[PDB]
Amino acid sequence: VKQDSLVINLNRSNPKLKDLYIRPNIAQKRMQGSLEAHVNGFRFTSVRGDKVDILYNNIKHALFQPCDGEMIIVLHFHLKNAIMFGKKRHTDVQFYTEVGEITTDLGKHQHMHDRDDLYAEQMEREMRHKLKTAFKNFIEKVEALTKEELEFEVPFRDLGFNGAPYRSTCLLQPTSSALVNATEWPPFVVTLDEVELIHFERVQFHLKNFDMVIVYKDYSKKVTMINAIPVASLDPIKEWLNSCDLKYTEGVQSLNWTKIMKTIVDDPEGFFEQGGWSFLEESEIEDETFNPSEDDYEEEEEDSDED
Amino acid sequence: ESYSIYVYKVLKQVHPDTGISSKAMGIMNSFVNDIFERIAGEASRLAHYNKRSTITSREIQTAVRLLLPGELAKHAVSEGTKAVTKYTSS
Amino acid sequence: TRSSRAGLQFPVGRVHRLLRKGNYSERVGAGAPVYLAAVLEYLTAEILELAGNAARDNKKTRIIPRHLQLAIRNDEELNKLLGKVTIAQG
Amino acid sequence: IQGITKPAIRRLARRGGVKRISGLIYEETRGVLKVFLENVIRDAVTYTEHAKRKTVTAMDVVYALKRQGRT
Amino acid sequence: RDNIQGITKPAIRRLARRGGVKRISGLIYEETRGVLKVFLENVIRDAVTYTEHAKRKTVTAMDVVYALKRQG
Amino acid sequence: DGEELIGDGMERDYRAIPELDAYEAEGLALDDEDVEELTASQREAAERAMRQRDREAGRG
Amino acid sequence: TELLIRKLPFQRLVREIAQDFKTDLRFQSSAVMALQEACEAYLVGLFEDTNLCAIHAKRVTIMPKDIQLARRIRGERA
Amino acid sequence: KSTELLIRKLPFQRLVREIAQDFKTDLRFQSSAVMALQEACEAYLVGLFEDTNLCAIHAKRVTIMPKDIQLARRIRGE
Repeated sequence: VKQDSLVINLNRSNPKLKDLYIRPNIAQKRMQGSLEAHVNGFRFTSVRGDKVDILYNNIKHALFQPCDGEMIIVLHFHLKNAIMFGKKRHTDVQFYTEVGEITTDLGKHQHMHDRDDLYAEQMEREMRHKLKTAFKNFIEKVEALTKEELEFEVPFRDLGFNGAPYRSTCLLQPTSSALVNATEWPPFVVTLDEVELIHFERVQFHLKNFDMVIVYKDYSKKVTMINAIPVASLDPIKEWLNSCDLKYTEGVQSLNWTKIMKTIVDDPEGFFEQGGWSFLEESEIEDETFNPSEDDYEEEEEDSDED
Repeated sequence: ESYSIYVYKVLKQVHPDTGISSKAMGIMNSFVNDIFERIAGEASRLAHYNKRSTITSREIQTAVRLLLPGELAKHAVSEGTKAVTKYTSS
Repeated sequence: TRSSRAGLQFPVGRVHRLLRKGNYSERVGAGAPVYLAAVLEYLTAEILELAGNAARDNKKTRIIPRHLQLAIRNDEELNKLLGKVTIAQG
Repeated sequence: IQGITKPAIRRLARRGGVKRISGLIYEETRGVLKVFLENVIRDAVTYTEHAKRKTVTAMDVVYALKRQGRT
Repeated sequence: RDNIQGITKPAIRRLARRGGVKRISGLIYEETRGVLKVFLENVIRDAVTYTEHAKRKTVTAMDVVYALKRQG
Repeated sequence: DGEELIGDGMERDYRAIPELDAYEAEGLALDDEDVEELTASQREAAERAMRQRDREAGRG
Repeated sequence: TELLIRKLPFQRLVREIAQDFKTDLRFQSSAVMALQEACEAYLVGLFEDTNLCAIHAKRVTIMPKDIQLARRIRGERA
Repeated sequence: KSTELLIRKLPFQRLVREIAQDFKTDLRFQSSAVMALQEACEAYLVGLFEDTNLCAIHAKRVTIMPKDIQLARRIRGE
């Protein structure tokens, strides 16, 4: 798919911020660089000179995830059309900056100076402050430059949930017009206004978690199955499901979605001719009701236990 | 044995128009038996913790406050205290 | 008729006799059965309230096992208390 | 003798949300089933033996289950 | 923040040195503090109940061990 | 590499077959027979000895 | 009704494993149903933990290593 | 009886006061009580760290991460 050539303005100084590791890696070695905002798109550069062109209209959702509560701050971009650079074709491209954590040194050669009480958490907090202030300035400046053509989105981390949609378990965070998790690369992105209904699978007597099915308004795309969402996130998701107000239903059986979408694609008329999405909703014979005339004859047998 | 009648009476107390199926009724008997045995085992252990040869209502209050979470513990010791102040009123 | 003196439907005397029948301790007190029947009636009334409300939101009169499951599921203080149980069908 | 139908194990996997199993899990599942069965049946048969009779009742089963924490 | 946040990092790394713990990352500190507060509240509830129903205001070690063996 | 459970083939394992979805009456107590459960002392003594030999772990 | 493991093979295995330890038993129908249901519930719980462990290791395939890890973290080894 | 130099006593007793103010104010503890508390806390933490390292090394990684912590909690039931 074609793209648009990026243009540079030397008349005035443009936005700039360095220390962004690109993801995914262009060469197999992980790589760091800098990022600049221009008239028609973002120009990402590095010490090798990788010219990453991210067109503004090519950004569907601008994602940002901060550095308080997570060791890495992420600026994620979802493109309308995937672009090829470094002989690799990518659709989601993020740039992340770290704060600094120890990863080893647990007594095999651990120095005594952890007991020196440096109080380095204050320096860590100031570094967090500097990063978040710089990122705030960058976001406001690019809001000014874009003429409000596109808008970034920051997730609801406080009322998020734990979910395992991919091969790896993670925590999913709703946003204003998307549900995204770019922390665990490969990043997971979905847009809220594109999903017709949500079906929950494996709801029963107390289980640790459940599966959940995301069914799109189109049908040539497979439904997205997010597994491993705890019971503690069951209704809170519903508290968010009524925010953008999208329909949700539950079920116990895991469904054959391959055949569902095949039956949808081959003959679309017959599916709505039978009611549509009407598969989301004897017993006395199978379960006797208590007879309200069976009683214990024995009474006043309490006896006396004295003072 | 079967404590179905008292459960039917409290059912009439809170929602009189309701009833209950016999399977759910036996499950109710099993649940009440189990929770009674748990609190009774706790009380029999406390009959040896605090060294008293007898079991007073303080021990049952302790068992309720231990086996139950925050809200239910207080909301049950309330009913316990009301009934014991009713019995102490002759 | 000490159950009328206690003020609640549960058989306080029957509770006392089944407590001393289990041979848990040497002496059994005069006030423990009253408090025990009190907390038992409170919990029975609360769970019957939950089951009746679930049956009303399900548009049925009787409460079945599924109503009890859906009632304790929408209660963190019964899931964190008696979420470790086993009942499926009969 | 290890008489558990394989589709029963498949249904168990489906109720747990499992997606891709290998051709080796069946023996492990049968072994763990036997592991749990031997202990619970030992508890139940001991309860029936101290009851001074030879009948196994559901009350024995629930008493055996009570020790672990499942009622 | 709270009145005070909790225990220090080298204490946690010594706890780790006592386990088979290898390759500690920089996030386990806060989660350890949170789970410590959760479990401490769960046990101190029972401890203070045991001391209050032992008709005294002094919390001895015996109440502590009673709570630990009740939780199991 | 492995098997599959989502897609085709799941519904075959749920097929209702009467000779397998039923029980059998071998070594089964008649419903007409009356049976009495344990007393308190019997079950307490049984479980005390059982915990003692669980620390023992004699069989094996 | 669509249910889980069929009653007859489980009851036969239970009888075999029960006659391994004691002979000449009298069973109740409710007792066998309780055994089957409790085993099924515990197995679903352990299967759920096993899927969580297999998912944690970045693998879509489940293997007995996940089973043993879940069993040991529960504390069920001896 | 070897659980000593892990935890400094001063933050320990400060945290005990912070948790005691919530439920019952103005209770008193003996020193033996505090030592028993510390011993039990370090025991549970070292056991959970052992389980966490088990899960982390199970992830084909040698590094311990909060996902291993939450997985161990959720199998344990915290």
